[PDB]
Amino acid sequence: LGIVDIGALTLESGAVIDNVQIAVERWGELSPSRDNVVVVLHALTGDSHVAGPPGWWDGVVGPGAAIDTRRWCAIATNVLGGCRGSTGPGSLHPDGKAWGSRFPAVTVRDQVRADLAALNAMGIHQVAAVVGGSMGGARALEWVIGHPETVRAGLILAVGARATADQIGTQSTQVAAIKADPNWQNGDYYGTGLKPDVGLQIARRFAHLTYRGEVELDTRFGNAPQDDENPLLGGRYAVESYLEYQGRKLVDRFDAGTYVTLTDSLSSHDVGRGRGGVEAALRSCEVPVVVGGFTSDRLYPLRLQEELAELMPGLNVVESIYGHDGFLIETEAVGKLIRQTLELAS
Amino acid sequence: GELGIVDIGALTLESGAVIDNVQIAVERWGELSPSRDNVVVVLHALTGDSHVAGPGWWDGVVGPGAAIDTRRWCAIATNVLGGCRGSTGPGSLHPDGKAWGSRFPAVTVRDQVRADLAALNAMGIHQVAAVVGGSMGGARALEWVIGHPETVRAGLILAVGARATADQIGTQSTQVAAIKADPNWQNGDYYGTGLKPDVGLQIARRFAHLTYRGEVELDTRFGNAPQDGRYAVESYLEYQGRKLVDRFDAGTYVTLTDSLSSHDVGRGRGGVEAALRSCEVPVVVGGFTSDRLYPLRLQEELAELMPGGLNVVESIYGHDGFLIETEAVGKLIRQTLELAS
Ligand SMILES: [Ca+2]
Ligand SMILES: [Ca+2]
Ligand SMILES: [Ca+2]
Ligand SMILES: [Ca+2]
Ligand code: NA
Ligand code: NA
Repeated sequence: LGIVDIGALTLESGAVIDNVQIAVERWGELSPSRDNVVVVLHALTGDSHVAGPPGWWDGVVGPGAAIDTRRWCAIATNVLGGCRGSTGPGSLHPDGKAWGSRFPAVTVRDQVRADLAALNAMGIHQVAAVVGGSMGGARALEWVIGHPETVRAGLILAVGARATADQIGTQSTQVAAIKADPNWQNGDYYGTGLKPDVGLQIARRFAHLTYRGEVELDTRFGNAPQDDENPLLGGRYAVESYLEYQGRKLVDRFDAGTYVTLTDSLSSHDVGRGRGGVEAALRSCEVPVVVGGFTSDRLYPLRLQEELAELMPGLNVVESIYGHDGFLIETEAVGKLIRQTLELAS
Repeated sequence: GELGIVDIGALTLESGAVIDNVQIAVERWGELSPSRDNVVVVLHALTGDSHVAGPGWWDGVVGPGAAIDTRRWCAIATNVLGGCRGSTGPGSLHPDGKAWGSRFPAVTVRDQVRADLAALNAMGIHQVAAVVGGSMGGARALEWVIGHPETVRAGLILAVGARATADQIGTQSTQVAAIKADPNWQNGDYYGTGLKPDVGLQIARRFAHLTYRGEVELDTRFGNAPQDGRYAVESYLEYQGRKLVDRFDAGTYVTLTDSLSSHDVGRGRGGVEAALRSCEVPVVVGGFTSDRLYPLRLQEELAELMPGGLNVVESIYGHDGFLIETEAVGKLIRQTLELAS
């Protein structure tokens, strides 16, 4: 885990963040010409820990993996706004306190420019490929549309061209649940000894449902009770105790302020903004791209990836029971799409 | 057009708990026939009540000339056991003078059916022509036809499944958790304290409303547009939450959401397949193509397993299609009433 200083960054809004730092992790050696970089773009609650025994995409990064680190140099940042090394709301403001409520709104476009600045500070100027799903797919899409000169190919998984009403609906309500927590303290809870654990748990429980496949959830849990508990006497259902576990697991590893900042960056995703709309922006693409979507995805439904593949100058439909999380679980299917993307960059 | 309160006395619930003096609120439209053979029971959904027709929550299908033509039929609607608009529920007074609150027992759909039947029986009604309902009302209709077939001549079951699913229990239990996390919940004993869990109930309803709508139509209506700083869809959801808080009780929301989570027509009957195959009542089953909460596969299962084809309603409105698609629902009601005649 290294930290790259990129200095002051001017955001799309005109706001400036002083002294931005971007955390970077690398697997594989950089080639003499620096022509073998594959940028792996993490999703909402991910980070730079892509691979290693555990890395959120370990199945696709390593020796002999889809991103074969004997040949490619896999680089992952922690996104701008994150909480695992990069500048975010918990980072220190110039006044010595956490940014907190003063942290500006960040867009996916800002996040791409911060990643590119980190690469440039490392002496890397063109990457072979960008790859990502979900928020990482939004980052990959904005990279190929906004900075095609810097990337030879892209894999865009499980995302749409802009945020949808249903996505903004659940995202805004997840944020509202966090802000309703008595410990949110307007986002300035850092250093107080209190954190909005309850609101973040509620947000994550609803988010987890959006990530899963409806049928698979019912196959896994049905209406089964939690073992030895009777719901009519105050007991819980199996899916209910599982959701409680998911919410608590996130609270134990993730910052509420970062969740809000990054969720907001999902809600403002729109490749068409300032470019004449989604269709005009997608038609402008000059980077070879592979697009994949998952049949059971309820958060970024397949129609969104059909649109990407139709408007960008065929869609890879992955039959999967795992919903949106298919982009993390379907190692072999995703691996084939990665290998196809890397062939386009070679 | 007056709200009547029917005393049904003591009710022993499926859990074994007993409520000493249950009251069920009732509204009626249309004259009861001399033989009492023209009763159509309308079963409301989670946040509905007995006010079906004025407007009422299903006003388009009840009235003179409507799908339930009150010139011929006597439409009767109760407020469900656990409710907050006249029937016994957590905000009702316990024998000790305080609200039931945290002492209110768990209520199942089967309990709700038995309370409705007891209210009808107290009014001298012993067999109904039809039961009709969608969503929680469809669960009530299904348990009525399976558990008490001798009391009903036909049923319309809309936008529900044979048991609660994992996704339904997931969102239901998390909506309840959001209410219970509100500082004003006070263990459910907030009645009379001057404080209510308005924020938690708003959060629950915002998430629930998304489950009731169609993904595509939400994007058609709002996209990522701003409001007039909120996004348009965000302002819409905030409005939906405030609207519910203004008219509905959090404790009842919890009690009735729990009743949805415990829905299972197979319990104590050998499982869903055995229970549905036992149906002796002609039923019409309807589902809506864009429903994200009770997806169409659940109604396919109902139709496949019940002795009785599925009526598939092409609708953009999601689960709320059962409330919005007046013409398609009306056709299904009229089919049901022909089976009862
Ligand atoms: Ca690996
Ligand atoms: Ca419970
Ligand atoms: Ca009417
Ligand atoms: Ca906002
Ligand atoms: Na700089
Ligand atoms: Na009685």
